[PDB]
Amino acid sequence: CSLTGKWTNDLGSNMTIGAVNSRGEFTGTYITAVTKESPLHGTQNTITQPTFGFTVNWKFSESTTVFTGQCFIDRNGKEVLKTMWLLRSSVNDIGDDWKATRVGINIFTRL
Amino acid sequence: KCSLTGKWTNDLGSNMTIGAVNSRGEFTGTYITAVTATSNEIKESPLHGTQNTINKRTQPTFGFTVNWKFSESTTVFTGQCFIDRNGKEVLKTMWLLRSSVNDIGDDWKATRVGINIFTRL
Amino acid sequence: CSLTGKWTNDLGSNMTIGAVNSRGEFTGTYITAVTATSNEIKESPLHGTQNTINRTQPTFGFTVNWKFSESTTVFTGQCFIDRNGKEVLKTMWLLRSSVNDIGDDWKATRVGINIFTRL
Amino acid sequence: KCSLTGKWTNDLGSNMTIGAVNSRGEFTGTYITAVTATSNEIKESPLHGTQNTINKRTQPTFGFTVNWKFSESTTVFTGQCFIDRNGKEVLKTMWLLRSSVNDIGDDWKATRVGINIFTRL
Ligand SMILES: *[C@@H]1O[C@H](CO)[C@@H](O[C@@H]2O[C@H](CO)[C@@H](O)[C@H](O)[C@H]2NC(C)=O)[C@H](O)[C@H]1NC(C)=O
Ligand SMILES: CC1(C)CC(NC(=O)CCCCC[C@@H]2SC[C@@H]3NC(=O)N[C@@H]32)CC(C)(C)N1O
Ligand SMILES: CC1(C)CC(NC(=O)CCCCC[C@@H]2SC[C@@H]3NC(=O)N[C@@H]32)CC(C)(C)N1O
Ligand SMILES: CC1(C)CC(NC(=O)CCCCC[C@@H]2SC[C@@H]3NC(=O)N[C@@H]32)CC(C)(C)N1O
Ligand SMILES: CC1(C)CC(NC(=O)CCCCC[C@@H]2SC[C@@H]3NC(=O)N[C@@H]32)CC(C)(C)N1O
Ligand SMILES: *[C@@H]1O[C@H](CO)[C@@H](O)[C@H](O)[C@H]1NC(C)=O
Ligand SMILES: *[C@@H]1O[C@H](CO)[C@@H](O)[C@H](O)[C@H]1NC(C)=O
Ligand SMILES: *[C@@H]1O[C@H](CO)[C@@H](O)[C@H](O)[C@H]1NC(C)=O
Ligand code: NA
Ligand code: NA
Ligand code: NA
Ligand code: NA
Ligand SMILES: [Zn+2]
Ligand SMILES: [Zn+2]
Ligand SMILES: [Zn+2]
Ligand SMILES: [Zn+2]
Repeated sequence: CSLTGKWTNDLGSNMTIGAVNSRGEFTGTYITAVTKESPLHGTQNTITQPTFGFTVNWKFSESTTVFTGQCFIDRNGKEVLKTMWLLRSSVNDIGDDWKATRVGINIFTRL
Repeated sequence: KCSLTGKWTNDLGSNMTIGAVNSRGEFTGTYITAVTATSNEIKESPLHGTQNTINKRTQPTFGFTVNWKFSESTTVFTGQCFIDRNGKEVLKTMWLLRSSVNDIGDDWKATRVGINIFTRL
Repeated sequence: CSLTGKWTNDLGSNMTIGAVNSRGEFTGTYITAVTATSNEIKESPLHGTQNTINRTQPTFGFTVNWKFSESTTVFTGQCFIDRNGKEVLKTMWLLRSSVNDIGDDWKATRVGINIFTRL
Repeated sequence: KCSLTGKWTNDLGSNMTIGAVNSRGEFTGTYITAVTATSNEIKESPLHGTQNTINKRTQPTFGFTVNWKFSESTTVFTGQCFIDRNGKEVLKTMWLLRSSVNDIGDDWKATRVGINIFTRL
């Protein structure tokens, strides 16, 4: 169960994760189906079914999304990425901060 | 302007140091949490994240991952670099703390959520 | 898309939502299919309200008062209709664990989703 | 010893009043939000929740829904009643704000999250 490869989630978004170095660091591109491509950066815990997390630095909005989850192996043997994300929006005054963070899930399978 | 480069501390007492943010918003840093839950020892862990460059906002959004060096878990933060009314820089963040579970059926319980406020140290 | 009825979620949990009165208030029971405690699962009550402002697909929220654990879970979502006319309860929940000292609060809340269909 | 009955105020400046908590831990009350993002005039809204009764812990957990009367949204709070070193009662809570979207395809963006700290008013 390694994050490298092409992934697709329930919303139809695509994700491509490059190589994961010894420290667990990886890069990739994120193709969002709902709102376009944007780079992503994250690391995977090193110490089989590891936990991971990455940031998606969007290039068509001021927002930032972070994903985190675990690489599982289904009963049938397929790799499944079960993750949750926080989508931070850009507010002007810090008084509007209470409404800036959304939350949700995404399930990825090998594209 | 509010830049993440610097040394920060949050309401739990954890300390965070963020290096330089390059022309694309990518940065790296270390995280020294004040709290834990594992049987192992607390250790300065690396963090990798990015800062939004769209419009070069003076209060941009950001998000980074903390790859813990003593726990099997992973934590992701995201928030906004804010400038107070007095003029002090403050980070308003929310984090997800993914736990490691061997059963994919145990996945429903492997994600904690919380907040964190950061100021310069 | 009324909440009244019996529902089942992706985790295999069942919940029966009684009648929703004029103000949107409703009561019911929740039979969770999963737990990590050592205690035996036990049907627990739920109390929640439904938004009446204006709808075909209203937003709602309800608390589950667990009777076998010291914790508390709250759900909130929207009643949707599919392309095949099927009712779906898309929800997210916050699971509050009981901690000893307020200092241990940071690690007390879990988060997740649950999709419901009529049983 | 830490009961939710009484009038509370949060870090945002909002106020709520929690009536009586019965044997089963059920309770109702009122919530007057201090902030909002709709131009509709903020209108006092009812709330329904329940307190955990297992073991009658001095610091129980709780949750309640707030049925907004001036918006199509719903917010759920869950937390714990604490007694700090000083002796004051505090409510540590996290909330989900479910927005009303038209189609089920917009559902992914209909739930916000945050915290609130309440102290007796
Ligand atoms: C939710 O309800 C369904 C149906 O009412 C339950 O399904 C039954 O589960 C038992 C347990 O193994 C089986 O022996 C029955 O054959 C099932 N019946 C049907 C019609 O499927 C289900 O167990 C309930 N879930 C929980 C957690 O109680
Ligand atoms: C709510 C919304 C639309 C959020 C902001 N969206 C964007 O900027 C588009 C880029 C992010 C969308 C991808 C998310 S990310 C998690 C989820 N998982 C997945 O695969 N796609 C989705 C824009 C503003 C703030 C204006 N509004 O508010
Ligand atoms: C044991 C297990 C599964 C793992 C725990 N991981 C740790 O102990 C590593 C220490 C770093 C975490 C610090 C968090 S990170 C966000 C917040 N902000 C801050 O500064 N500290 C806290 C976690 C849990 C409780 C899930 N359990 O217990
Ligand atoms: C830490 C842990 C394992 C988690 C919590 N476990 C419980 O609360 C007991 C089981 C009842 C909760 C059912 C949830 S609710 C959302 C999800 N959706 C669904 O259908 N079931 C699940 C708290 C404590 C600390 C007791 N334990 O220990
Ligand atoms: C504008 C719209 C569609 C509706 C908004 N609904 C409202 O205006 C109704 C009242 C808001 C409740 C106040 C929250 S509740 C948790 C927190 N604790 C507290 O005391 N206040 C805040 C919501 C948003 C802006 C998301 N969307 O966009
Ligand atoms: C994802 O990849 C598949 C296969 O290449 C393609 O059919 C689909 O259109 C892609 N979706 C997006 C949003 O790029
Ligand atoms: C953070 O730094 C300050 C000053 O350098 C120090 O007093 C404090 O103990 C540090 N906290 C942690 C958790 O390392
Ligand atoms: C909450 O109560 C205080 C106490 O007087 C009051 O000043 C404040 O206006 C109240 N909040 C709102 C939103 O009315
Ligand atoms: Na504003
Ligand atoms: Na298990
Ligand atoms: Na403690
Ligand atoms: Na739409
Ligand atoms: Zn990059
Ligand atoms: Zn690294
Ligand atoms: Zn009850
Ligand atoms: Zn009511």
